Amino acid sequence: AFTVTVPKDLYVVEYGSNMTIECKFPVEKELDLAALIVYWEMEDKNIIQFVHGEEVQHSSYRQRARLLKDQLSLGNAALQITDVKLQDAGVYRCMISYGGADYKRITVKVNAP
Amino acid sequence: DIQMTQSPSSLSASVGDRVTITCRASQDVSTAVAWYQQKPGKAPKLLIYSASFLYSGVPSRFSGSGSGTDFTLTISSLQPEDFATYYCQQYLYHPATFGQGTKVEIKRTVAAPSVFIFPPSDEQLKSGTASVVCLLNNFYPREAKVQWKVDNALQSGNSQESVTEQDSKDSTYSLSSTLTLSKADYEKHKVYACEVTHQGLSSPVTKSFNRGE
Amino acid sequence: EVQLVESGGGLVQPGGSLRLSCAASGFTFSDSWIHWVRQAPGKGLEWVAWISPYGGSTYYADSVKGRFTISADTSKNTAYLQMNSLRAEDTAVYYCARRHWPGGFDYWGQGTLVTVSSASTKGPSVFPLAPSGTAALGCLVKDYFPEPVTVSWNSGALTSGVHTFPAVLQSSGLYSLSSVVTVPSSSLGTQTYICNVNHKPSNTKVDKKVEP
Repeated sequence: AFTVTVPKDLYVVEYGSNMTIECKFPVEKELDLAALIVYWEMEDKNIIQFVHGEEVQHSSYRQRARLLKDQLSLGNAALQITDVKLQDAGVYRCMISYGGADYKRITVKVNAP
Repeated sequence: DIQMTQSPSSLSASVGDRVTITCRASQDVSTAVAWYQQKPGKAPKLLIYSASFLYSGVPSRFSGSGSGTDFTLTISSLQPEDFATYYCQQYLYHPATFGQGTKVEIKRTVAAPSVFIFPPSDEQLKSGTASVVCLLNNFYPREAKVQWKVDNALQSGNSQESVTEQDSKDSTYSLSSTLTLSKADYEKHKVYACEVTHQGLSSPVTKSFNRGE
Repeated sequence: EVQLVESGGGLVQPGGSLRLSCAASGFTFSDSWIHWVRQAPGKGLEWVAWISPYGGSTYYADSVKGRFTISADTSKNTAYLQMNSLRAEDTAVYYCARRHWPGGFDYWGQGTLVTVSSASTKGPSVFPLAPSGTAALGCLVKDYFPEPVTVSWNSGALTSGVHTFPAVLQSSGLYSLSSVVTVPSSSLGTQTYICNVNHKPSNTKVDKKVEP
């Protein structure tokens, strides 16, 4: 089993703020970033997709959503969404494949201030 | 991209034999190799994944071993159900690549071809082209030598060969050799001869015909 | 159980189009990972494109990149391979396949044949290969395109002894094959021998009587 795990399947964060949602995968000996497949999706949208060495992305999400790639080699795919609209509420789908593959879903609610 | 090369390409074994196929990855893929089975006209069947582990429903006689570069697929006791083409595949690097082919055929006693030769149809001579057909039927092994002698002089480039997959019950092969000339060229000659060399033969066999008798 | 059912194959021109369809059944399409794999005739498996049906996420092999478009309709439980600007080199059997998450592809469709050619359709000529113990006769099925053809003897009444050889691609660019059968000499002049040839792309059906 190659298992993707998440710290929180539910994030609650107020509007105008920032949030970093996380998907942790096990890192094998001698990890080659070029083999690492990662994508973040909401329903019908591609938030970010990192394949074949670097990053289909939805209309709304640049200036906004970025993968933190300096944490990749250590086995964390971290999607960081800055200024958080109420557009960003929903179910986020995390997926990582290095060799084997697995996925996790995460819920994000966003409350007005 | 990663080549996966398999070897051997062709293997002839018997029911109950131990069979070993190997796959060589161009670069280290870790354990990300999988193994498939395929029979003609059918989609691939998943056998092994993560280089080691067995897929659900796949008989325990299928095993796999390796990491890094070298990988082996092993069949402990070869079943009649198991004659097929087997593919190793790496899913680690994009694109997922397939090693292409290892064909496990069924070993068998040497059997001599029955040899037949057919002159062209008159319906086909209507058309202005000529096809002479040579039938080597129910023989083993697959390697066979077919020579077209027109003029009693050997021919090249004008003939095409086709072979059956190993027959259902007797596990033999059959081969067609079709010789192609124009209606002109065909009528220009004499005698047409088909010369067969095969391991199950005392010496080469020739079947021939004279035009229209 | 879990099934993948494919549609929409056929014969088209270079620069032409097609849409292959993949009908997914028996599993959550929401969470799955779907790929298109292709096999050229005689050749091995080549991966082509993949889609994560949840979001729109797709990625392609450099081979077909920019030409093929893979998509998914979640409400129809279907993935589509849209093939544009096809080349003859794109001719293969097309499979759609489900990713087995631990690794490899667990479920495949039956496959759908796509042939790309400048060549228009042509029905085969059929000629008797006549007999001159046991004797042998057969049909020469010549100059057709595209494949397949299908050959049977005496409306399916003749099974054993029959070898229908694989097609051969002639220099003309048209396929040709033969089908032979071995029968006792006793039957010559008594048993009627007819081969049934169907080349469906041209809707050509031929029944040829073989006799000395």
